[PDB]
Amino acid sequence: ARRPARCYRYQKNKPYPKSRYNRAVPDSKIRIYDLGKKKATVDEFPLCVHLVSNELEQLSSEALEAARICANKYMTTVSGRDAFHLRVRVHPFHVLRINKGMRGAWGKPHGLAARVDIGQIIFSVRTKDSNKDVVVEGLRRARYKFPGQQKIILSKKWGFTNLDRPEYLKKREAGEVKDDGAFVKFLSKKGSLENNIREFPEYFAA
Amino acid sequence: GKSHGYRSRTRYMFQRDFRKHGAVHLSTYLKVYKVGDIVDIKANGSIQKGMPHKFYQGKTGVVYNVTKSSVGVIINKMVGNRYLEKRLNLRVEHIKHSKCRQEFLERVKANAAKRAEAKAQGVAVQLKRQPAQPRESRIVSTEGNVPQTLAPVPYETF
Amino acid sequence: AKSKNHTAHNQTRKAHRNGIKKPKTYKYPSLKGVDPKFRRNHKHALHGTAKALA
Amino acid sequence: MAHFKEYQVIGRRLPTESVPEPKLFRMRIFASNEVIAKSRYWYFLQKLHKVKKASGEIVSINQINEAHPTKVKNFGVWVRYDSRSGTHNMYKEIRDVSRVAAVETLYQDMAARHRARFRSIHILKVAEIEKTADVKRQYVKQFLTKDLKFPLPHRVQKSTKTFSYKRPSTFY
Amino acid sequence: AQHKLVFVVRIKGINKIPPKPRKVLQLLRLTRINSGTFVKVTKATLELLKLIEPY
RNA sequence: GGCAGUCAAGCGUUCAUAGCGACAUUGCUUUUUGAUUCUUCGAUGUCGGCUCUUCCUAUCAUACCGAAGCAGAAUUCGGUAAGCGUUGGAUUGUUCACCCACUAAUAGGGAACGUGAGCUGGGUUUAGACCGUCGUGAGACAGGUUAGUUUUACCCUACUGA
RNA sequence: UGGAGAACAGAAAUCUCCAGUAGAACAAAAGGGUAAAAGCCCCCUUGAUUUUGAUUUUCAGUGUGAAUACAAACCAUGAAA
RNA sequence: CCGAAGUUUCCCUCAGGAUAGCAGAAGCUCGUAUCAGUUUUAUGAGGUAAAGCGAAUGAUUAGAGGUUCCGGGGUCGAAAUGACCUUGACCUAUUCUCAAACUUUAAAUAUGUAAGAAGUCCUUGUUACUUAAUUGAACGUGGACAUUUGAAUGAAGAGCUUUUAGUGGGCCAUUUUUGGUAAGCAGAACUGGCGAUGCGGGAUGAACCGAACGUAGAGUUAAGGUGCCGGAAUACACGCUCAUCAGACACCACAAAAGGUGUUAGUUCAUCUAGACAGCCGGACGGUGGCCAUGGAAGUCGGAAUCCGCUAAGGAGUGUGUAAC
RNA sequence: GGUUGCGGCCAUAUCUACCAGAAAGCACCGUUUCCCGUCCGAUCAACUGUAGUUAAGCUGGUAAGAGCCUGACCGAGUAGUGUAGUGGGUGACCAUACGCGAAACUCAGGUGCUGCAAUCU
Ligand SMILES: [K+]
Ligand SMILES: [K+]
Ligand SMILES: [K+]
Ligand SMILES: [K+]
Ligand SMILES: [K+]
Ligand SMILES: [K+]
Ligand SMILES: [K+]
Ligand SMILES: [K+]
Ligand SMILES: [K+]
Ligand SMILES: [K+]
Ligand SMILES: [K+]
Ligand SMILES: [K+]
Ligand SMILES: [K+]
Ligand SMILES: [K+]
Ligand SMILES: [K+]
Ligand SMILES: [K+]
Ligand SMILES: [Mg+2]
Ligand SMILES: [Mg+2]
Ligand SMILES: [Mg+2]
Ligand SMILES: [Mg+2]
Ligand SMILES: [Mg+2]
Ligand SMILES: [Mg+2]
Ligand SMILES: [Mg+2]
Ligand SMILES: [Mg+2]
Ligand SMILES: [Mg+2]
Ligand SMILES: [Mg+2]
Ligand SMILES: [Mg+2]
Ligand SMILES: [Mg+2]
Ligand SMILES: [Mg+2]
Ligand SMILES: [Mg+2]
Ligand SMILES: [Mg+2]
Ligand SMILES: [Mg+2]
Ligand SMILES: [Mg+2]
Ligand SMILES: [Mg+2]
Ligand SMILES: [Mg+2]
Ligand SMILES: [Mg+2]
Ligand SMILES: [Mg+2]
Ligand SMILES: [Mg+2]
Ligand SMILES: [Mg+2]
Ligand SMILES: [Mg+2]
Ligand SMILES: [Mg+2]
Ligand SMILES: [Mg+2]
Ligand SMILES: [Mg+2]
Ligand SMILES: [Mg+2]
Ligand SMILES: [Mg+2]
Ligand SMILES: [Mg+2]
Ligand SMILES: [Mg+2]
Ligand SMILES: [Mg+2]
Ligand SMILES: [Mg+2]
Ligand SMILES: [Mg+2]
Ligand SMILES: [Mg+2]
Ligand SMILES: [Mg+2]
Ligand SMILES: [Mg+2]
Ligand SMILES: [Mg+2]
Repeated sequence: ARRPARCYRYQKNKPYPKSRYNRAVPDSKIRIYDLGKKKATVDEFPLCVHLVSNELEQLSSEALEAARICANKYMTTVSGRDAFHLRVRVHPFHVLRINKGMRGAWGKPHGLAARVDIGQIIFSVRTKDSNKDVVVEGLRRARYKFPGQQKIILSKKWGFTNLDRPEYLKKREAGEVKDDGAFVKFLSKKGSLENNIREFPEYFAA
Repeated sequence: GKSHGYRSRTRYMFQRDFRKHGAVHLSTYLKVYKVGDIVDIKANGSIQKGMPHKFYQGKTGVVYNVTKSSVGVIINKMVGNRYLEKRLNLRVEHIKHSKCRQEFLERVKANAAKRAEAKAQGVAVQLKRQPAQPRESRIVSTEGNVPQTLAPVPYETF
Repeated sequence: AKSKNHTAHNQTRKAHRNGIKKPKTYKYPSLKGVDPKFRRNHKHALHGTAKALA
Repeated sequence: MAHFKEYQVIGRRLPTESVPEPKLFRMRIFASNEVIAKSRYWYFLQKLHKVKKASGEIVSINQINEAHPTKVKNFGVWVRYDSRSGTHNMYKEIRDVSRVAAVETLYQDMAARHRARFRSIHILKVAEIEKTADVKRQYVKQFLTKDLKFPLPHRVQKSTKTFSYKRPSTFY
Repeated sequence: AQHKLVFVVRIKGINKIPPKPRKVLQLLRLTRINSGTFVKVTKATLELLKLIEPY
């Protein structure tokens, strides 16, 4: 086996990123952070649900992948692969060391871990509001892969935007929003007037 | 092994300010130092000559000597259980007049006026400064200012 | 065998027993390190002031 | 805390030259004395407004007595408190003769049932439930039935002496 | 009017006091448990009372 | 190192959970070995076996039960249970291992890695000697080999009897 | 460094224009510093000199090393400061 | 009676010395200064915590648009600085996430200086220095200003000297902190302690809490306690908890993930006096054949759902289902 | 007010794109004997203010401009942090008490000021 995760649970050390000083570090177990219908437009999926850390701790790259796979699989079976967009919101940048007497004890790189705070979002899922119960379950299943306490929170915001659901709607009823692939661009009342009128024709027209 | 060269640990201390690199402005060179003047030491990293050791960064002392490019400053350095007098030879680019003294002299002047004014007017004046005092009594009306009741708010998530 | 390497534990307490004495100031400090050209003249100036209050 | 009083506390930011008459803010604070009441006032003002005791002043502190201290009232009480895990809102109901008696009970309750200490609790609102239909809690409702009577079975009289020369009766 | 005078009592004994509050306590002539003095309130004295609040 | 959980993607004809179980993740234990160097260097006799007692349970057998992918028979998973047993041998100093055999069963461990004024002394680990490698040599080897003194109780307690 | 141009000539030769806050260089580690320069090229030179003191770092406020600012000379360079 | 050190620098130095420090003694010069392990006002310095990355460097997830006088897959295309469909590259606007040896910004705590008679102002002497100079510079003469003389609090006297002892293994706690899976482990920072120290408390215990000690008397308390051991309420009050391993006071003498229709409170949705939820009770068919399939379909070895009956009542419909209205 | 020479502070002064500019100044611009310097009178040197020109430089103005600057009880008394408890929590960590207190963000405003000398409808 690998060393048990209890050995690397808490944030005891300063961040030890991969760097010019710390060259020969192994690859992360988690490579994919975006799953489901990642191409989906902002208007497609209003409901956002979050898995949120309630603990100052470290999560291994192996737990993030295992939790990803669990949550994805469940959501695709019960609702289908295009019913949600799942984003993993933590990247394991902190390298864990392992020694392997106490003369010359500075360790070698062992694996990677993500340092999470209290209140920090670990996973996010956007869906249609029909699909709340499914997403909440898939995130519930993921929780068993991580150490510590996580909470499952229904967001007041529209999808992955930073706008409360009514706010976003008013800005879309006006011409103040335009699609930019998966995300969105907002009209500012600032900058050149000419270039704004190129980018946001439906505003002004009113 | 360990390393304790003359500029060890100065990486940030002798950096120029952001967007303030390059030539020293001329006012630095037109300031006039006189023996007894109180100066603050702050190394300009662009002028490698005449440079104070990092210990003196942020220390204030008295000019004791004036030469072509430079001033001698006296600083009191704590060594062990006592202060030794140190004498530094600094180029003027690393020095500036302490405004502490500039604003004390304005008070000596102002006190002199007040004291003269007091004798001729023929009364008696307080020249010591006082610490900030307890507030005196005061009536606060509610005319167009009726008190507005606040309550603690419930917990919300965001 | 191995021992302790360094500490400043207890050193400020030792320093404050006989206090940290400020260095003591005089009217008339040493003209020591003062520019020699200035000093050489200043002798000549002080000479004349004596031969004048006489 | 202790046996509670209720205080009006009124404060304001100190006058500037620019703003010579700042807006007055008022709170009702349950606390066992004035010194604590003033401390709570700042504790709450600083959560709401940009102000702090250093930059502010208390203009008034007045004890508010109960209007009808021997009328039995049903109080609703809204509370925020911190658990070990999180933070929760709660509505509870309390039947008493005063707001001050209701709050004493509230604090004792939250300690008993949720292990929430005084530091962990905010009383959001306390209000007399005017009509009996609006009481929402079975543990209060049962004291509002018509011609309520009940016995107290199994009475235990405390003895002064160590020995008793007859077996006691628990009758009433 | 804000109060002009405080009375101060020392409430803690003389062991395990840090240096800064220990000096302040000596400056207010409070060198023994239950000794007390009057202090004229000003910003200069209020900031002393902050330092020695636990004692 | 050892033992046990949680989740459940899969396996299991079909069927996640009879029996299992990936990716993860929470623990317990001190019968492994490390890490450390606190105690002992005016000395706590240093491997193993033999003898003998007692204790733990994480139960191999035996009692009474629940479950099954339990027809029967055989078996497997689990509970209360340590009351009662748990062996004879070939090779090795062995601990460990391995095989033959019997058996209801040949479970695992602790007690100063129980137990040397209880034995023994095969191993190791003084001084003799041989070999191999190493070393110019004296000599070295947690490499092999052979030979090598095992002391005292009559005191106190404990225990057994008087 | 990039762009756009010029026989052989191409991803890379040399020439030209435009952009270019330094993304270059500055012997040698790393950090700091530097743009009509501290970089690049050119001209002239020997202050890499003489006489001894004071001062800063390390510090015992000893030595050694290294460095700073003057003095008295004699020089270099520059139209000069 | 006073009262330490385990620290600094050097040493064939690391179980030792010298050196500085801490300590005692002797005093000496004076007599309320100069002061100060402190605040205040004024004025500096700093690149840690936090923050930032649609800001530089470096790391990093995702699409979107754009462009190759060129990278490549698909296929027309004489060939094309061609024609397009598609994958890397590159550019533009965005997006998720980071840094002990990154940073525009930037605390808190800690830290330098000042807060006057050795001052301030006026006047005009000396010089070989300096000036174009009768200019300056430095030091003076004479004159003027004195207690509200220039913030606060304190001051047990202040200042100065000689000489010499012991020590130069440390260790612990809170907070900051490095190595290490961790350690009653190793190593630093600031303070307080133990060592050198009894006393009350924590049963017990170097270091925790309280509090530091001449000999006695009285009173009151700290920390901790008040069923009994044991001095002190089997006090008062509101609740919670029943354990066929209950629980019971910091340091501290451990328990987790995960679970429970045990019990208590609570949050948010839902139903409900037009009658719910249970339970007993009847019926649960008719019908534009609406509509597929003709081994059957007025639902089944596979279903894409859709009309119509008297009515307080429904539906092309499952628990076995002849293959069947 | 404009302009020049020399400046102070060194973006409110920079950058991008456009437009305007009387007078004077400044500028571009003409010339190669002389001093002088170049591969090259392009730069640098000299000579003439004569032949020409506001085209550029320069100055100002415009821009829901980029950047920069100022302020805000904007965010936020948030993050962080000094001090305290025989506070909570198995822990990780957290709350409270007496203090100090950001950065991003958002919004509003702004976009060179000025000294010495000379000169000009
Ligand atoms: K978890
Ligand atoms: K040693
Ligand atoms: K050592
Ligand atoms: K040992
Ligand atoms: K020994
Ligand atoms: K047998
Ligand atoms: K023999
Ligand atoms: K030296
Ligand atoms: K920032
Ligand atoms: K960045
Ligand atoms: K000594
Ligand atoms: K010594
Ligand atoms: K003690
Ligand atoms: K004790
Ligand atoms: K006390
Ligand atoms: K007892
Ligand atoms: Mg293990
Ligand atoms: Mg570490
Ligand atoms: Mg180093
Ligand atoms: Mg040099
Ligand atoms: Mg030592
Ligand atoms: Mg060393
Ligand atoms: Mg002995
Ligand atoms: Mg013996
Ligand atoms: Mg023995
Ligand atoms: Mg058992
Ligand atoms: Mg053992
Ligand atoms: Mg043994
Ligand atoms: Mg023996
Ligand atoms: Mg033995
Ligand atoms: Mg024995
Ligand atoms: Mg033998
Ligand atoms: Mg032998
Ligand atoms: Mg006998
Ligand atoms: Mg020296
Ligand atoms: Mg050296
Ligand atoms: Mg003493
Ligand atoms: Mg030597
Ligand atoms: Mg010894
Ligand atoms: Mg930093
Ligand atoms: Mg630093
Ligand atoms: Mg940080
Ligand atoms: Mg510091
Ligand atoms: Mg000695
Ligand atoms: Mg030593
Ligand atoms: Mg020793
Ligand atoms: Mg040790
Ligand atoms: Mg000792
Ligand atoms: Mg105990
Ligand atoms: Mg008693
Ligand atoms: Mg739980
Ligand atoms: Mg020309
Ligand atoms: Mg024009
Ligand atoms: Mg304490």
